Amino acid sequence: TLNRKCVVIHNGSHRTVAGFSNVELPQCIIPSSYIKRTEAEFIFGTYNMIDAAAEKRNGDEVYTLVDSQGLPYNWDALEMQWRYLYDTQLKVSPEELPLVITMPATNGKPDMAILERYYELAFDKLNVPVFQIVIEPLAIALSMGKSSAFVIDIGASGCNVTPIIDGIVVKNAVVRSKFGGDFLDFQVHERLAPLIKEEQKRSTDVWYEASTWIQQFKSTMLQVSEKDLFELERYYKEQADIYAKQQENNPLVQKKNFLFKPLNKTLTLDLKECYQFAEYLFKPQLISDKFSPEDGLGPLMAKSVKKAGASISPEQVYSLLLTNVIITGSTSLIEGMEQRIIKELSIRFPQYKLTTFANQVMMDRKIQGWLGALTMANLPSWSLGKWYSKEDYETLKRD
Amino acid sequence: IATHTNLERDEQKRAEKKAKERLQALKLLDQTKDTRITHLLRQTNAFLDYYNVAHRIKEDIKKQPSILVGGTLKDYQIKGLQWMVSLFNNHLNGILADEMGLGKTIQTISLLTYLYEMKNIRGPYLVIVPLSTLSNWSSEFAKWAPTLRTISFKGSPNERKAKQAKIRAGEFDVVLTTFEYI
Amino acid sequence: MDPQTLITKANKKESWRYDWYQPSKEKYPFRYKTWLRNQEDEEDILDLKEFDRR
Amino acid sequence: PFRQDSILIIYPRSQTTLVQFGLNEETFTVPELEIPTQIYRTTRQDGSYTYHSTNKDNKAELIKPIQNGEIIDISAFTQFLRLIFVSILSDRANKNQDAFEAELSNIPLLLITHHSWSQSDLEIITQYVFESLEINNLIQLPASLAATYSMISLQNCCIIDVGTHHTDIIPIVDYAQLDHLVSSIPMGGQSINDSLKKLLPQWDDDQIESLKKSPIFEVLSKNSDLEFNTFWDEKGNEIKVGKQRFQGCNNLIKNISNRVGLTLDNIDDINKAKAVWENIIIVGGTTSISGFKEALLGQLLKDHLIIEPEEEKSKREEEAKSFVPTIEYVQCPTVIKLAKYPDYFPEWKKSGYSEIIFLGAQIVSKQIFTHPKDTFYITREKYNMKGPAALWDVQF
Ligand SMILES: Nc1ncnc2c1ncn2[C@@H]1O[C@H](COP(=O)(O)OP(=O)(O)O)[C@@H](O)[C@H]1O
Ligand code: BEF
Ligand SMILES: [Mg+2]
Repeated sequence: TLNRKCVVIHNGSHRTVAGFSNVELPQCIIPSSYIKRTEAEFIFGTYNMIDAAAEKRNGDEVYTLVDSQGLPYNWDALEMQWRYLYDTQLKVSPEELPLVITMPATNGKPDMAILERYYELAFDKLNVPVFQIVIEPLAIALSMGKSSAFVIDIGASGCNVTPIIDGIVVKNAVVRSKFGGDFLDFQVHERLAPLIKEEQKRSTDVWYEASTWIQQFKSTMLQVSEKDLFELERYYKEQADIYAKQQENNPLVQKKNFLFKPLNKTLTLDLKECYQFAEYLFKPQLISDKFSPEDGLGPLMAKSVKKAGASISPEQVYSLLLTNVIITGSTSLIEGMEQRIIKELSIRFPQYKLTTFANQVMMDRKIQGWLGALTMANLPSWSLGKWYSKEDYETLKRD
Repeated sequence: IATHTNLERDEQKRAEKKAKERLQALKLLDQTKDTRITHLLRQTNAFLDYYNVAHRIKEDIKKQPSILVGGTLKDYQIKGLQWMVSLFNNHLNGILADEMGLGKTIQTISLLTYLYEMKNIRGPYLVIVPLSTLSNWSSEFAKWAPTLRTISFKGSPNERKAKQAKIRAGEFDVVLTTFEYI
Repeated sequence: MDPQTLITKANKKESWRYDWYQPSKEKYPFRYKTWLRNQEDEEDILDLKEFDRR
Repeated sequence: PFRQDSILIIYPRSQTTLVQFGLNEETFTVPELEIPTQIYRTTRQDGSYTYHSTNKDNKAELIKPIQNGEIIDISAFTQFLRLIFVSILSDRANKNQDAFEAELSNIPLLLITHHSWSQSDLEIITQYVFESLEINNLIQLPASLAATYSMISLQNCCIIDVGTHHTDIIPIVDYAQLDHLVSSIPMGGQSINDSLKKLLPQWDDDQIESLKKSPIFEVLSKNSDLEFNTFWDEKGNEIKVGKQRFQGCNNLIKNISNRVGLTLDNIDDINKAKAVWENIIIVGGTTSISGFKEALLGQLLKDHLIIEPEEEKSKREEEAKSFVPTIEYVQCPTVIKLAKYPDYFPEWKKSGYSEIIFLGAQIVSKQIFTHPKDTFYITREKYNMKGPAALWDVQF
């Protein structure tokens, strides 16, 4: 292998992952947001922010670095974050080592403008020697031994569906849902509000709650039902009637208990109410009358495959993609999720056999994007990736 | 962990040799009675008059379990019934020393059907008998009570392939097998 | 005895430096620090016992 | 390979450095060498630096290389290792004179590291050990792992390492230190001192430090029976004290607990998490304060245990007056425990386990160095091939 050690940085819209290419896990996972506390001042890091957030001090406000595109939109802040990472976590001059960072799949447009802002940050400001940009869905797929794959990423910003054929990304078939993890935070909060008393500028408390009890609730209460929930209900009812009538147990009546710490208070949901939260990802027409069933994850996956079949047979691409389905993302770890994504895919494409792949290790999908970039950085040849040097920048600067 | 275990064994030997000399130099079996009663506490709580402390969880019922059908109720399998059930609640084993003709089959049938008529777990549970009587035990599993299935093992490997190939996923109330098939 | 010679007589051979390196395919346009192997051509003593516990 | 006479363990910390050369073979002994962690740095006109054990003619400056556990001066730190290492060679070389053919012929080194050390620092140290000290075999063992290996080798646990000015919190899952969860709070033993100064204004520092280190200072959660009690100055002066001797530990205990909670809550595999919460390991000088560990446990319970809120439970029991089943929660921890110490290291039992990290290293080094497999340390072979980078092919 090569005589080098890279810094690997992944700026997700929710989490930021950083570490060196020579070890199996990242040195740090910190929030892709910061507190601006006021003479201004910028707080980064999971415990630093949760401490400051709990202080409940006026003028403290949380801002974000990554928009819903998965792309950085506040570049002055991003530099401060990178400085923070290099200074306090990796503890190395940014000038020494090659850098590997991620971008999300796009349709192609915002690409050049981003690349430029990265030149300015990597070169003008940090003095990085050289960097590679890997495309998240692509790296994750490669890290998994796959050159062609339908990559279904369910993160905080929403679902990102990306067909990848023979190492190439099909941009026009790239699809980004708007409903994911962060959406789930909103719904858990709005729904539980009356039991916990509670029912931008108030960003600090929203954030702190999202990062504390709401995060635990998601990891322990929510489940995704295997089949359209409204149907599951009608069925379980229809069956329940017969057990009852017959003599003279509906699974949705099981209760689940969550200790809510801030008030030392038990919150009990029935299994249906637990299934209900993720149902919105699949049938978002159930919150507002302003969402079409087509904004739901099932129709969306289908849409993106069909748009893959338009290249540039279809019942071949369909077959390729569907035998290499990759399910990934923090939110994809919610119990029942893989199976519903599968059921939802299988019924839009009955003629085909689906085979899906997913990291089964809890940690590794939360940071599978970073894991992907890592396996790119450990590729044995410098010729395997585009490596931008200070040169490239100079030459772009000409007219 | 294993290294630790050996370091611990070695120390124990060392300390033991030290104490042994120290305690004997300057500068009958009722230990089984009290110690094995406290050991009965060791099985009961720690594992999960001997008429009381060993039997401490008490009960008796002279009514049969509702699953038993087509049988006459005598007095013996009652006291023996809740006697073995008394071995069950305390988490204890036992041996049946009886003469013959007292219906070990009855005590097993009414045993499982009463116990897991209450708890409803009802399986997986293993029963093993001589090949001389096998379909017999299934015959008292037929007329003397329904609703608890049986997995037998007999004949050529083919019928078995059907049986443990169907039940390979491990769903059944009871397995009725014989000696060499384990 | 001379500390340096004590070091020399115990425990009985390359050397590395941490320096700029420029990979090739000829040479890529960029640099980066790494641990390179060098070519052919590239005080006191304290008394324990004070520090022993007693 | 290898002589047990020859194994060298060094455990450097901000104030002092525990050292041992040779393992006893019968049982493990608590390290007897404790060298203050500092070196003198004379500056020689022309720019360069020289390093001595004493202020040479009052010409040298005093460098303290490790602060808050972090290496702040990597050059003085390596010079300090050499100073230790050389001293050991001289000492043994006198006493026995055939030493360079026996005890000093092949010296493997185990260096206990701190979570905060750079990769850059770890590589430089590796280079120093192979190039300057001309040693041939090196393990760099993280402090956290030493901890878990001493504690009857725990696959999942949390290390709470209470220093003087900071406390490290370090979760271990599947025998791996979880770097992204690791952290320290800027708070430690001195906090107790500080709490006490506020409670006893008319005392001074040495008086307060003496109380903290006395038999009558404990954390509560027979001495506790007396309103007042007595203890003796560093200078023999008798001092009486009231309820203050059961105070001063609280603010620290609360801070550590809040941190432990946020940390373990970010373990993603709940099945791992349950295990960690059941093997809390507390280490460091402070922890030898009578009552401290149990008090810290008590607080983790009070703050984090998942269990039915008492009022809720009291209602349900009134309701049933007209047996109450246990409410099951989906969260962890429903069980919190301190990991069980091994009771079979007699010398260690005698002296307490505040420094048990070192026993971790005695065990690892014996394992590793008295068995052929070279999987967990850097060898000359390896150094010759990859250099300091060799280090990353034997991480645990
Ligand atoms: N109450 C009863 N009424 C009629 N027959 C009984 C009764 N109890 C036991 N039996 C007879 O006992 C036999 C079962 O006894 P068995 O299980 O062989 O005892 P063991 O196993 O102790 O030899 C049955 O054939 C049955 O005819
Ligand atoms: F009922 Be006996 F076993 F013939
Ligand atoms: Mg019989």
